Amino acid sequence: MESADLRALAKHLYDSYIKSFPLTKAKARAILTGKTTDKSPFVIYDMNSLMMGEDKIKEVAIRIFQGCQFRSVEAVQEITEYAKSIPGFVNLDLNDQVTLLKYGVHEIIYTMLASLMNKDGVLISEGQGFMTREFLKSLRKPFGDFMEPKFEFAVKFNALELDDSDLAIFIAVIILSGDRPGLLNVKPIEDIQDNLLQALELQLKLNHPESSQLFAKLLQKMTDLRQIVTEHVQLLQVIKKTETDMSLHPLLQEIYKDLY
Ligand SMILES: COc1ccc2[nH]cc(CCC(=O)O)c2c1
Repeated sequence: MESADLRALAKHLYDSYIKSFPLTKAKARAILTGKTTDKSPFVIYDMNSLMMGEDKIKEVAIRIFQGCQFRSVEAVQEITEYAKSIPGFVNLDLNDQVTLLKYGVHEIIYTMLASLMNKDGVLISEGQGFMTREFLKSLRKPFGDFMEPKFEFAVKFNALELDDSDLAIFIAVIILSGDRPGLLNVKPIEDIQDNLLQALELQLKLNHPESSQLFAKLLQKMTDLRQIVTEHVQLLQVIKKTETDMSLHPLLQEIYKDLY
Protein backbone atom coordinates (compact mmCIF):
# COMPACT_ATOMS: atom_id res chain seq x y z
CA MET A 1 0.00 0.00 0.00
CA GLU A 2 1.20 3.50 -0.85
CA SER A 3 0.35 6.73 0.95
CA ALA A 4 -2.61 7.48 -1.31
CA ASP A 5 -4.13 4.14 -0.29
CA LEU A 6 -3.44 4.73 3.43
CA ARG A 7 -5.05 8.19 3.37
CA ALA A 8 -8.10 6.64 1.75
CA LEU A 9 -8.16 3.94 4.39
CA ALA A 10 -7.91 6.60 7.17
CA LYS A 11 -10.65 8.67 5.54
CA HIS A 12 -12.92 5.65 5.23
CA LEU A 13 -12.55 4.80 8.93
CA TYR A 14 -13.04 8.35 10.15
CA ASP A 15 -16.28 8.42 8.16
CA SER A 16 -17.79 5.31 9.74
CA TYR A 17 -16.52 6.28 13.20
CA ILE A 18 -18.65 9.43 12.82
CA LYS A 19 -21.63 7.36 11.79
CA SER A 20 -21.30 4.71 14.49
CA PHE A 21 -20.59 6.99 17.52
CA PRO A 22 -23.04 9.81 18.34
CA LEU A 23 -20.86 11.49 21.03
CA THR A 24 -17.42 12.19 19.58
CA LYS A 25 -14.33 13.53 21.32
CA ALA A 26 -14.88 16.83 19.50
CA LYS A 27 -18.45 17.24 20.83
CA ALA A 28 -17.24 16.10 24.25
CA ARG A 29 -14.51 18.75 24.51
CA ALA A 30 -16.78 21.54 23.34
CA ILE A 31 -19.19 20.61 26.15
CA LEU A 32 -16.44 20.24 28.76
CA THR A 33 -14.48 23.42 28.09
CA GLY A 34 -17.57 25.60 28.41
CA LYS A 35 -16.85 26.54 24.78
CA THR A 36 -20.57 26.42 24.37
CA THR A 37 -24.11 27.51 24.20
CA ASP A 38 -24.24 23.76 23.53
CA LYS A 39 -26.22 23.94 26.76
CA SER A 40 -23.72 22.98 29.48
CA PRO A 41 -24.01 19.71 31.41
CA PHE A 42 -26.01 19.30 34.57
CA VAL A 43 -23.49 18.43 37.27
CA ILE A 44 -23.97 15.55 39.72
CA TYR A 45 -21.68 15.49 42.76
CA ASP A 46 -23.87 14.20 45.58
CA MET A 47 -27.09 12.33 46.32
CA ASN A 48 -29.26 15.45 45.94
CA SER A 49 -27.89 16.69 42.62
CA LEU A 50 -28.20 13.04 41.59
CA MET A 51 -31.85 12.56 42.55
CA MET A 52 -32.62 16.00 41.08
CA GLY A 53 -30.53 15.44 37.97
CA GLU A 54 -32.71 12.38 37.47
CA ASP A 55 -35.07 14.74 35.67
CA LYS A 56 -33.17 14.22 32.40
CA ILE A 57 -31.38 10.85 32.50
CA LYS A 58 -32.16 0.39 45.16
CA GLU A 59 -29.31 2.35 46.75
CA VAL A 60 -27.33 5.06 44.95
CA ALA A 61 -24.12 3.07 44.54
CA ILE A 62 -26.15 0.43 42.75
CA ARG A 63 -28.26 2.78 40.61
CA ILE A 64 -25.07 4.38 39.30
CA PHE A 65 -23.59 0.94 38.72
CA GLN A 66 -26.66 -0.06 36.71
CA GLY A 67 -26.38 3.17 34.73
CA CYS A 68 -22.79 2.54 33.60
CA GLN A 69 -23.74 -1.05 32.83
CA PHE A 70 -26.52 -0.04 30.42
CA ARG A 71 -24.17 2.52 28.91
CA SER A 72 -21.63 -0.26 28.33
CA VAL A 73 -24.27 -2.28 26.49
CA GLU A 74 -25.08 0.64 24.23
CA ALA A 75 -21.35 1.08 23.62
CA VAL A 76 -20.85 -2.58 22.69
CA GLN A 77 -23.57 -2.15 20.04
CA GLU A 78 -21.93 0.97 18.61
CA ILE A 79 -18.47 -0.59 18.61
CA THR A 80 -20.00 -3.53 16.75
CA GLU A 81 -21.46 -1.42 13.92
CA TYR A 82 -18.06 0.21 13.65
CA ALA A 83 -16.11 -3.08 13.36
CA LYS A 84 -18.28 -4.31 10.49
CA SER A 85 -17.13 -1.23 8.54
CA ILE A 86 -13.47 -2.17 8.99
CA PRO A 87 -12.32 -3.38 5.56
CA GLY A 88 -11.89 -7.17 5.59
CA PHE A 89 -13.48 -7.66 8.99
CA VAL A 90 -16.79 -9.26 8.02
CA ASN A 91 -14.96 -11.52 5.55
CA LEU A 92 -13.16 -13.30 8.37
CA ASP A 93 -14.34 -16.58 9.90
CA LEU A 94 -17.41 -15.89 12.01
CA ASN A 95 -16.09 -17.46 15.21
CA ASP A 96 -13.13 -15.09 14.96
CA GLN A 97 -15.23 -12.01 14.29
CA VAL A 98 -16.78 -12.96 17.64
CA THR A 99 -13.42 -13.51 19.35
CA LEU A 100 -12.08 -10.12 18.26
CA LEU A 101 -15.22 -8.38 19.49
CA LYS A 102 -15.24 -10.35 22.74
CA TYR A 103 -11.74 -9.15 23.69
CA GLY A 104 -11.67 -5.85 21.87
CA VAL A 105 -14.79 -4.09 23.11
CA HIS A 106 -13.71 -3.19 26.65
CA GLU A 107 -10.29 -1.97 25.57
CA ILE A 108 -12.21 0.28 23.16
CA ILE A 109 -14.78 1.40 25.71
CA TYR A 110 -12.10 2.68 28.10
CA THR A 111 -10.20 4.25 25.21
CA MET A 112 -13.24 6.22 24.17
CA LEU A 113 -14.43 6.91 27.71
CA ALA A 114 -11.19 8.90 28.06
CA SER A 115 -12.69 11.25 25.49
CA LEU A 116 -15.44 12.13 27.97
CA MET A 117 -13.27 12.69 31.03
CA ASN A 118 -11.10 15.37 32.56
CA LYS A 119 -9.23 15.15 35.85
CA ASP A 120 -12.44 16.13 37.69
CA GLY A 121 -15.12 13.93 36.13
CA VAL A 122 -16.94 12.23 33.31
CA LEU A 123 -19.72 13.20 30.87
CA ILE A 124 -22.88 11.05 30.89
CA SER A 125 -26.32 10.72 29.29
CA GLU A 126 -25.02 11.65 25.84
CA GLY A 127 -23.36 14.77 27.33
CA GLN A 128 -26.47 16.06 29.11
CA GLY A 129 -24.83 15.29 32.45
CA PHE A 130 -21.42 15.32 34.15
CA MET A 131 -20.56 13.20 37.18
CA THR A 132 -17.56 14.18 39.33
CA ARG A 133 -14.57 11.94 40.15
CA GLU A 134 -15.02 12.48 43.89
CA PHE A 135 -18.68 11.60 43.97
CA LEU A 136 -17.75 8.33 42.29
CA LYS A 137 -14.57 7.66 44.26
CA SER A 138 -16.82 8.11 47.29
CA LEU A 139 -19.41 5.45 46.51
CA ARG A 140 -19.79 2.76 49.18
CA LYS A 141 -16.85 0.38 49.30
CA PRO A 142 -16.62 -1.84 46.18
CA PHE A 143 -18.40 0.60 43.81
CA GLY A 144 -16.22 3.55 44.80
CA ASP A 145 -13.32 1.75 43.18
CA PHE A 146 -14.70 1.12 39.70
CA MET A 147 -14.04 4.41 37.97
CA GLU A 148 -10.80 5.68 39.53
CA PRO A 149 -8.34 3.61 37.42
CA LYS A 150 -10.17 4.78 34.28
CA PHE A 151 -9.57 8.37 35.36
CA GLU A 152 -5.85 7.81 35.88
CA PHE A 153 -5.58 6.20 32.48
CA ALA A 154 -7.68 8.92 30.90
CA VAL A 155 -5.47 11.66 32.33
CA LYS A 156 -2.35 10.04 30.86
CA PHE A 157 -4.12 9.04 27.59
CA ASN A 158 -5.74 12.44 27.04
CA ALA A 159 -2.23 13.89 27.32
CA LEU A 160 -1.58 12.40 23.88
CA GLU A 161 -4.07 14.89 22.41
CA LEU A 162 -5.57 12.48 19.91
CA ASP A 163 -8.54 13.67 17.87
CA ASP A 164 -11.38 11.54 16.52
CA SER A 165 -9.66 10.95 13.17
CA ASP A 166 -6.66 9.51 15.06
CA LEU A 167 -8.90 7.41 17.29
CA ALA A 168 -10.93 5.84 14.43
CA ILE A 169 -7.76 4.14 13.19
CA PHE A 170 -6.39 3.26 16.64
CA ILE A 171 -9.64 1.60 17.65
CA ALA A 172 -9.59 -0.48 14.46
CA VAL A 173 -6.07 -1.66 15.28
CA ILE A 174 -7.33 -2.72 18.75
CA ILE A 175 -10.11 -4.83 17.27
CA LEU A 176 -7.90 -6.62 14.74
CA SER A 177 -5.54 -8.21 17.29
CA GLY A 178 -3.91 -11.47 16.19
CA ASP A 179 -3.01 -12.49 19.74
CA ARG A 180 -6.55 -12.99 21.04
CA PRO A 181 -7.08 -16.40 22.67
CA GLY A 182 -8.99 -19.04 20.73
CA LEU A 183 -8.48 -17.37 17.34
CA LEU A 184 -8.84 -19.92 14.53
CA ASN A 185 -7.08 -18.13 11.69
CA VAL A 186 -4.47 -15.64 12.85
CA LYS A 187 -2.80 -14.68 9.55
CA PRO A 188 -5.76 -12.94 7.77
CA ILE A 189 -6.23 -10.92 10.94
CA GLU A 190 -2.60 -9.78 11.06
CA ASP A 191 -2.60 -8.76 7.39
CA ILE A 192 -5.41 -6.34 8.11
CA GLN A 193 -3.83 -4.99 11.28
CA ASP A 194 -0.62 -4.48 9.35
CA ASN A 195 -2.49 -2.17 6.97
CA LEU A 196 -4.22 -0.44 9.88
CA LEU A 197 -0.85 0.13 11.53
CA GLN A 198 0.69 1.49 8.34
CA ALA A 199 -2.33 3.79 8.13
CA LEU A 200 -2.09 4.95 11.74
CA GLU A 201 1.63 5.57 11.39
CA LEU A 202 0.96 7.90 8.47
CA GLN A 203 -2.06 9.57 10.10
CA LEU A 204 -0.06 10.47 13.22
CA LYS A 205 2.97 11.77 11.31
CA LEU A 206 0.65 13.93 9.19
CA ASN A 207 -1.80 15.08 11.89
CA HIS A 208 0.82 15.55 14.64
CA PRO A 209 4.00 16.34 12.71
CA GLU A 210 5.63 17.88 15.78
CA SER A 211 4.76 15.05 18.22
CA SER A 212 7.78 12.70 18.07
CA GLN A 213 7.21 8.94 18.52
CA LEU A 214 3.52 9.50 19.14
CA PHE A 215 2.94 6.20 17.29
CA ALA A 216 5.22 4.24 19.61
CA LYS A 217 3.79 6.07 22.64
CA LEU A 218 0.28 5.24 21.48
CA LEU A 219 0.99 1.50 21.00
CA GLN A 220 2.54 1.40 24.45
CA LYS A 221 -0.82 2.63 25.80
CA MET A 222 -2.27 -0.77 24.89
CA THR A 223 -0.55 -2.13 28.00
CA ASP A 224 -2.46 0.14 30.36
CA LEU A 225 -5.73 -1.00 28.78
CA ARG A 226 -5.40 -4.71 29.46
CA GLN A 227 -4.77 -4.03 33.14
CA ILE A 228 -7.87 -1.86 33.45
CA VAL A 229 -9.79 -4.82 32.03
CA THR A 230 -8.20 -7.20 34.56
CA GLU A 231 -8.99 -5.14 37.68
CA HIS A 232 -12.51 -4.54 36.42
CA VAL A 233 -13.25 -8.25 36.00
CA GLN A 234 -12.00 -8.85 39.54
CA LEU A 235 -14.40 -6.22 40.88
CA LEU A 236 -17.35 -7.86 39.12
CA GLN A 237 -16.24 -11.18 40.58
CA VAL A 238 -16.84 -9.54 43.96
CA ILE A 239 -20.28 -8.10 43.20
CA LYS A 240 -21.65 -11.36 41.76
CA LYS A 241 -20.89 -12.87 45.15
CA THR A 242 -21.98 -10.02 47.41
CA GLU A 243 -25.05 -8.76 45.54
CA THR A 244 -26.90 -11.92 44.60
CA ASP A 245 -30.07 -9.96 43.77
CA MET A 246 -28.28 -8.06 40.98
CA SER A 247 -27.15 -9.37 37.60
CA LEU A 248 -25.24 -8.41 34.44
CA HIS A 249 -26.88 -7.69 31.10
CA PRO A 250 -26.64 -10.94 29.10
CA LEU A 251 -24.58 -9.29 26.35
CA LEU A 252 -22.03 -8.28 28.99
CA GLN A 253 -22.24 -11.70 30.65
CA GLU A 254 -21.29 -13.30 27.33
CA ILE A 255 -18.36 -10.93 26.85
CA TYR A 256 -16.99 -11.62 30.33
CA LYS A 257 -17.66 -15.40 30.25
CA ASP A 258 -14.42 -17.42 30.19
CA LEU A 259 -12.54 -14.19 29.46
CA TYR A 260 -8.82 -14.60 30.29
C1 LIG B 1 -19.59 2.48 39.48
O1 LIG B 1 -19.88 1.38 38.62
C2 LIG B 1 -19.29 1.29 37.38
C3 LIG B 1 -18.45 2.32 36.96
C4 LIG B 1 -17.85 2.25 35.70
C5 LIG B 1 -18.07 1.17 34.85
N1 LIG B 1 -17.58 0.92 33.58
C6 LIG B 1 -18.14 -0.29 33.23
C7 LIG B 1 -18.96 -0.75 34.28
C8 LIG B 1 -19.82 -1.98 34.48
C9 LIG B 1 -20.27 -2.53 33.13
C10 LIG B 1 -19.18 -3.36 32.47
O2 LIG B 1 -18.48 -4.12 33.18
O3 LIG B 1 -19.00 -3.27 31.23
C11 LIG B 1 -18.90 0.19 35.29
C12 LIG B 1 -19.53 0.21 36.54
